[PDB]
Amino acid sequence: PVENEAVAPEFTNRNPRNLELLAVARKERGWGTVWPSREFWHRLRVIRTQHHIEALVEHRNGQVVVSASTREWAIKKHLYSTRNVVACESVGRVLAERCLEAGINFMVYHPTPWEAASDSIKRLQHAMTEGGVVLREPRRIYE
Amino acid sequence: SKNLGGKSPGKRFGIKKMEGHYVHAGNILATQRHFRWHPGAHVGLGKNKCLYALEEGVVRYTKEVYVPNPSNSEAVDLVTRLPQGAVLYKTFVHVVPAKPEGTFKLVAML
Amino acid sequence: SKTILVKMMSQAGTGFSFNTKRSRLREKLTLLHYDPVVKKKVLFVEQKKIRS
Amino acid sequence: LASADWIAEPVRLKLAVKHKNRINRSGELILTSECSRYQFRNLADCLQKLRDMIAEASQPAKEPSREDAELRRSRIENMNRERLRKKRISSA
Amino acid sequence: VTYFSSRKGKRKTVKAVIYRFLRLHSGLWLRRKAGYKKKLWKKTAARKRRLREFVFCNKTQSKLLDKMTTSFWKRRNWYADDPYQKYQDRTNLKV
Amino acid sequence: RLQYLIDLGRVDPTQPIDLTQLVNGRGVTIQPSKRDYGVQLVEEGADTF
Amino acid sequence: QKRQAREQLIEECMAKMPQMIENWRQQQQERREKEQADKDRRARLQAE
Amino acid sequence: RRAAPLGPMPNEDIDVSDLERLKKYRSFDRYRRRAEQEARKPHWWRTYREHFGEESGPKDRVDIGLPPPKVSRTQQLLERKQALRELRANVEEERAARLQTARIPLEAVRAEWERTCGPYHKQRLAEYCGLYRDLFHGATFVPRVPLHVAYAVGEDDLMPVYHGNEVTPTEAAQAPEVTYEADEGSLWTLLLTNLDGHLLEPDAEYVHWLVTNIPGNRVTEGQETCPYLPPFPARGSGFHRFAFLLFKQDKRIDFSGDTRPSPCYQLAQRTFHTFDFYKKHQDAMTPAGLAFFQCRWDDSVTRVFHQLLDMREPVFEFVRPPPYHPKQKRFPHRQPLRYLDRYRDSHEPTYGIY
RNA sequence: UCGGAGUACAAAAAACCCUCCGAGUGAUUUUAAUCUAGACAAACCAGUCAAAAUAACCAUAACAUCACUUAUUGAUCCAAAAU
Ligand SMILES: [Mg+2]
Ligand SMILES: [Mg+2]
Ligand SMILES: [Mg+2]
Ligand SMILES: [Mg+2]
Ligand SMILES: [Mg+2]
Ligand SMILES: [Mg+2]
Repeated sequence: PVENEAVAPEFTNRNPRNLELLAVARKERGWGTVWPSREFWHRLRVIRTQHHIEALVEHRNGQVVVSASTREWAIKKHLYSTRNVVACESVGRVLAERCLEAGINFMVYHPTPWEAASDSIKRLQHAMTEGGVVLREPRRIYE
Repeated sequence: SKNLGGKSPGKRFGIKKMEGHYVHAGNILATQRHFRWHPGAHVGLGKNKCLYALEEGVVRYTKEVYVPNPSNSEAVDLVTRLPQGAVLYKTFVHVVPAKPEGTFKLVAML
Repeated sequence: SKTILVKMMSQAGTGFSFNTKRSRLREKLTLLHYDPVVKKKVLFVEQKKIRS
Repeated sequence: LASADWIAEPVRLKLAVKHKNRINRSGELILTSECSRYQFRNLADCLQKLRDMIAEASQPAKEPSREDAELRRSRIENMNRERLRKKRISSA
Repeated sequence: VTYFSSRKGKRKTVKAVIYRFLRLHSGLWLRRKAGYKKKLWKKTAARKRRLREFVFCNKTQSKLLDKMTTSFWKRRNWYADDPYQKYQDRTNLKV
Repeated sequence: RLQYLIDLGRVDPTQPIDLTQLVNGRGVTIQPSKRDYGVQLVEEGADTF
Repeated sequence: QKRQAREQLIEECMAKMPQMIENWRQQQQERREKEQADKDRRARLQAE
Repeated sequence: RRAAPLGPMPNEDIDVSDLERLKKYRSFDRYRRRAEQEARKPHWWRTYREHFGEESGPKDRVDIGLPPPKVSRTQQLLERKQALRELRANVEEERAARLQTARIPLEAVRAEWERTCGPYHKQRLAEYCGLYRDLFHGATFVPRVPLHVAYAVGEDDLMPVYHGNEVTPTEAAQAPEVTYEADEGSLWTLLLTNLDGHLLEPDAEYVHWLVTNIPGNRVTEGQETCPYLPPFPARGSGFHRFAFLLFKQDKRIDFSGDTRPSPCYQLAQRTFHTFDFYKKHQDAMTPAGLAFFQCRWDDSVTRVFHQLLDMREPVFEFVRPPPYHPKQKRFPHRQPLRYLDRYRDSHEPTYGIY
């Protein structure tokens, strides 16, 4: 036979993103007595410090994947008055572009009910939606 | 006499599975009356506050921090009344997964 | 104060009767239930009185 | 499939259009039944599924409606690769 | 239970066994849950499903039913369109 | 069971075969007072018949 | 005939359904508004 | 019985007495910050971090990379300060910040990101996606130089390849362009490799492209070692990762053992170990550039399998383990009638003697 | 007859004509479906949970809530309803 045709019957895929992009990876279901719910692959984390605005995309391991902060000089010479709603818009648009560059298109955002009615977080979600990142991750296959 | 109704059998509330025990999906890990063990990773919660394993694997018991639901008014009020150096700690039940999610097998060569 | 047990029949044309406790001094009851033969959200009315 | 002379030419090309995942490198369409223990029932299932494939490719009114529940991820990721696709610099 | 009858001298059976029990050919006995027709408005949906479920009988009950049942009901039966015909036999029993 | 009876010569295919010659070849036993109505063909040996 | 009568009753009662739903919802809404307006009128009369 | 704790209690630092004098936080967000700060410390009791795969915890990362650029901190700080003062000096900036209508040039933001912290961000994406784990194991590098890969679909359509992107093989059927800024004083090596997709060996990787001794920016004028090959994932197992690595080499090095022929379609010949290959020439090459993309199966994979490599195309399937069942009991007690259906082999009536 | 606390101090169980609280239901709408892995508990009868899978609705939308929530309840047969 042809030498090249030899193949293992079981294929080993060492990429950790394969199961997540195929949506058959294990989410960490449970908890419920604590908050936020840890059932996600990627989570949007918005820290609104009295000076700066810092957004993160976190995996369930606790590692940070991509972050957009106003502590960065690259944004910092481009915006004015680091605290604003406009600063939150800059953070949201920059992180949406970085998520498109990093290939992550789905995440779970779990805001506090007083942060949900805020002006900056609502239009930051608007900038994330217009940026092309769809929140509220798809359901697991055979969950 | 004066005191009546003191006869009632136990509800058998307690701990069922220990650390190191191998469980499958759906096994009740513990049952409880008030919140004594909290559910952690891969451990579900039934409406009678029982803890049941969501995935097949090994049970672990762990101490971590308590960050309650903001919709729970008494809990968030207890958070508000804590001093600045204090953090809440509670115990949790987890199931580390043993089996992988799946495997890739060659079904047909075309 | 006493309650009454009332039988509720479907308005989707299919026969389905389910029993509900309702307070005696209240009026005739009308709810929105689920019919497992129509698989739709069906308006139900109070039809008969069974148990006190 | 190319020498299957009991079907018309548009049906023959449409079976290659839709069912190319079942086509062997030598042009062989391969169909497989597993369900029943009885191979007579397996062959009857094979001919029933073959009639299902032929009828579909033979009907010009088939619009091929696709379910969205398994394709929302594909549509969103298709639009999202089309976002980075949009830059226009001539090459090669 | 009449172990020796006065007319025929045979072993009789109790019809209260037959009127509510079903015997499979593996020795297993099938029965209904108690109270499935009583107070449906008061019980939950999961409890209603649990009472609507068929259940099996264990060893001591199954031997009691076999002792109170004559040998007519332990025969092999081939009914037309029997739903329990698929459940008559036992398979993959490694004991 | 039918192919076993025919291959062992309990019943023959040269003569038309019915429940009478099946009972005569002892392939099936019918108890009418147990309210059997006859013999049903079942498809266990359809591949090797 | 029984099956066709059942199907005709099902389709006849399903052709009248959303208008019945909206009429019952509107009736309950005006009941709530009437109770709330009666309480507001009683409060406005008792405040003076 | 009481035992002694092995280390400090969490709440033993604050004083129990005189609770009114101790300052309180009144914010659930302040508790969220404090608890997420507390959860990251290595406590002496059993933790979630110990049990749920922290990937060996603290790891001594061996750095195999270019030196970081030496930029004067005081001069950098003063020029940033003066730029900020001239930015707050304007009144129209105040107007645009107040009236919720202001836009930023995201292209210039991307350029300054690529110059400033893009290396560290691409390093943490490579650490997250496990590029270092399956190529250099514990060794890691900072992707110092900017690197741009682009695929020419047609006349004007040009599909970029950034870190962690997703490119269909129809876009990647042809050879890409590679852009990076360098003067003519150094030598470069570009290597596109498929980390997952080897059929026989799970620990090995494929070469999809390799060019060596690149004079500066000009990739085409460099000597061609291994031909470009289109991406071929499996139909079942999707999302293979393809990585472009750029190495800076000082001397001009020629390979007699790593040279691949002109058509070179044999996957036995196309078998790579990047660890051993960097072990062979550690003294010359230092990795400086990296860009990797995910890639799934499409219809264009079939022609690469059949016409180019002369293959019957393998098709895989994601098969879950069978569901667990207990040991079957002879007399089940309080169990449904469907309990026999769990242990029934096939749903076909079998007659042993009838 | 059923539940809560101590007796029974730390998994479960554990009695007395032992000491104290109760329960034989109210209020509101969020009117709370079908199917099926695996379990707790138990002499039996009973009782409890329940992931996945369908349908309903944000178009990838299943815990009725509160009153210490735990108890708020009754087996066959037989009667009336009639699906
Ligand atoms: Mg007691
Ligand atoms: Mg007792
Ligand atoms: Mg017989
Ligand atoms: Mg500085
Ligand atoms: Mg037990
Ligand atoms: Mg479910």
